[PDB]
Amino acid sequence: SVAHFEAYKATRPYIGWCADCGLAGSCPSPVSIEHVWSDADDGVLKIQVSMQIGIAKSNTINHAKIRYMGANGVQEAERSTLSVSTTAPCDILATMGHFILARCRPGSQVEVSLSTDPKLLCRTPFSHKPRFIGNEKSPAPTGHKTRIPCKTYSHQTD
Amino acid sequence: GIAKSNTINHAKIRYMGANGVQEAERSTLSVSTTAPCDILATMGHFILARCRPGSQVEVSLSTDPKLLCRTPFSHKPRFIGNEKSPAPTGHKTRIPCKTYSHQTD
Amino acid sequence: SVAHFEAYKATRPYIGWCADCGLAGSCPSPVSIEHVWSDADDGVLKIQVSMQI
Amino acid sequence: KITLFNCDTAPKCITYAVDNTVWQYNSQYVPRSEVTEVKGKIHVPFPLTDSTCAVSVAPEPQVTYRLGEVEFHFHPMYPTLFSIRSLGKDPSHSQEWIDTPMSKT
Amino acid sequence: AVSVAPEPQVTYRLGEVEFHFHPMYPTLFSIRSLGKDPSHSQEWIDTPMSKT
Amino acid sequence: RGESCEADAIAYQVTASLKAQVMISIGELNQTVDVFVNGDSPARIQQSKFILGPISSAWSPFDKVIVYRDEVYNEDYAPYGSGQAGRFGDIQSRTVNSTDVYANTNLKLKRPASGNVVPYTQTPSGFSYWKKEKGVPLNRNAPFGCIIKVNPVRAENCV
Repeated sequence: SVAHFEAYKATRPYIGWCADCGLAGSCPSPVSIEHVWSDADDGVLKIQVSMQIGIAKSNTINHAKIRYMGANGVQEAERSTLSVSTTAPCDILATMGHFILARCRPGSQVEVSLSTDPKLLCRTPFSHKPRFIGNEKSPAPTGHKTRIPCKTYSHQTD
Repeated sequence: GIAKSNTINHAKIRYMGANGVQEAERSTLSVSTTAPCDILATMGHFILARCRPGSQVEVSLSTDPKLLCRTPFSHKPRFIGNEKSPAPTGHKTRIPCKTYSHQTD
Repeated sequence: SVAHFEAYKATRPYIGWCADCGLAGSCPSPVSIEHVWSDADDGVLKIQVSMQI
Repeated sequence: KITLFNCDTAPKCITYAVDNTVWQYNSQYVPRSEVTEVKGKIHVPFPLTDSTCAVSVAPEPQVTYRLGEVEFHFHPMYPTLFSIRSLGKDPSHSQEWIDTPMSKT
Repeated sequence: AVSVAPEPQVTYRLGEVEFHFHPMYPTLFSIRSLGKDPSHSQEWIDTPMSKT
Repeated sequence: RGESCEADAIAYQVTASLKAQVMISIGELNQTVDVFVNGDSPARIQQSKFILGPISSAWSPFDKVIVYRDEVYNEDYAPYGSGQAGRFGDIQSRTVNSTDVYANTNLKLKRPASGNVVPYTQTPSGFSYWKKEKGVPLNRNAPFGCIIKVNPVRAENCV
């Protein structure tokens, strides 16, 4: 809108259909993938999800809180767990509202999960194939020799 | 998934060994082919989990054993249909497949 | 030995460069992998880091 | 609680729980079956933008020289992309990975 | 419940049909006949190619 | 349109016009000067007249070229007639900040008939796939010289 904080108060979490509910059955889940956008060259996946993380129920922006809405309505949980996984953990670069930035590995599918108080998970197919730094498709630099230009998605809210 | 008090708690695991029959927590149970698993269902000596491919299967706990048993067991890609890459969220056509159901027998 | 403890205290950790920092350009990282050497046929890695655990 | 008389099962009362003052984003498949007149706009953050990342890759090939001749020893650490080109000569292009040394003259 | 990939792009030429396979997840494709002398071949699609 | 569109890639038909960056040494000062070498083009430097006569028989690397931000590539295409996902440059856009796009991209929805919530068969975007495969470089194209610089769009040092 005109102020990022104000936007996230306005846009409360919602439910979505997810067929994975611990991989045990198909149910409405509080988490679902809306769209994953990638075109970064440092392998960064920009994930949009039903849930709102980093945002409190009180209508304020709090790093401690997470505000989720599913079949138990809009509830709080504390951030002690959030996990992003292709099939194995990713490193979560940053989290603010529906947006999550993570740096991930190859996979056929992409899953976002918690094990705090929401306790379920959603997995949808999204192809992640190499596009990583410089000419090599091998992430993890050894030192610094030459600085090369790259594109990524920043951790600052607009 | 069974408590020794004949009451069913997902939280619990029951073992009896060298300190007799004690309880252990199932939030410290880990299964690793080479990566983690989601536990589908628990009943008796049987544990259902959906895991991803591996050459070996390791079962571990550290609530009181802090040990492991691993057996060579080959599990290799076997995913549903003549396409590869399951996609459960969606639909297009339903295909026969075989599974272990969740019902209590 | 009895001075293994003393030896380690004296050879304190340091903050030094890791070229990976979340991948945004090299920086001083409190944990820096100096070198990781594997020679084991069982998969075991003998890892050396700046910190002392 | 209301009672409605002259009734029979089924498309006669179709009951679904709803919410008020929430919005959604576009999605390939979630419920968004309700349609209303209250809407909003929301900023899109996290822009694609340039940066520079620090990287090191392996030593560039050693050169050896002879009478009208250049020889190159390729020398990697881990697989490194190499190109063989020319622009002082007639156009050519190749790409190959050198994982293990080889000499090209 | 699973998605299975949609029918590929079709082009028509005189008496003959060509299909332009897209680059999508590995999906088994079968090329057969059952009006003409039987022949059956199998291949994985994870590449872009045109087949006549 | 994504967010790659603020960056690569722009298709040009080029025919370059020629500028020289000649160095004049009169044995008393040493100085270099940009001057266009096509036309009859007078300048006087140190109060010595120079008239630069036309330059002909001059190599052109560019023809049909597409300039990516990764590396220039010499590639042929046909504009405003690419679509679907079997090709690289599926979307065709008229300007940098366009509102009209020629694409033939096909994604197939169907009616819900299950207890889930829509059946979809989805062919996704060919561009991300084709991105690895690339063309072949404009940079290596030249019999003698030419280092092609992306940002201003030029070729330096073609002898």
